Amino acid sequence: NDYMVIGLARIDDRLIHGQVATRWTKETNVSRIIVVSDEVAADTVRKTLLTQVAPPGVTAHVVDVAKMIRVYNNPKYAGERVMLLFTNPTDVERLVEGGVKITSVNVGGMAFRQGKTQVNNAVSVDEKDIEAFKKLNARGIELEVRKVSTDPKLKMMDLISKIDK
Repeated sequence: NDYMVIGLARIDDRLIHGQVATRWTKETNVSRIIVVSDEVAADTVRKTLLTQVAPPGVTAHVVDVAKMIRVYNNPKYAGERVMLLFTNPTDVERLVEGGVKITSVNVGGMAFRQGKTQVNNAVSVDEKDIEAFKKLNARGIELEVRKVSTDPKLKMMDLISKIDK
């Protein structure tokens, strides 16, 4: 707990897109952004582009779930405010199981796909994504769905309760 401070946890299969990362970085007062994804970490070309387009004064990093747990286990970032970028809530539950502390998770956006159910204008969930959200809620973790901080916040459970029931 007296280690890194999670300023915010945003889920988005697009990582950085539009001014979403720019606006959220200034509002979240974040000077560091870490991306957790094994598929992206295996793409050296995408990593170069994300690192070369990192907002001014903001550093973007790319690590895998196993390495992210070790970076957090280093008090070198104690107090430091870092934003976590995920592509699926499954990777969030894995960090929690490793003893990572998360008080709330924010759903930024999820590319829709066949076989999935649309819960929001750009948020899709599969039976696997829903299962991860229910476990986080069972742990007392808050789940909020919102595209921009200027948009009304909706509860992930409420959206899934009107679909799943």
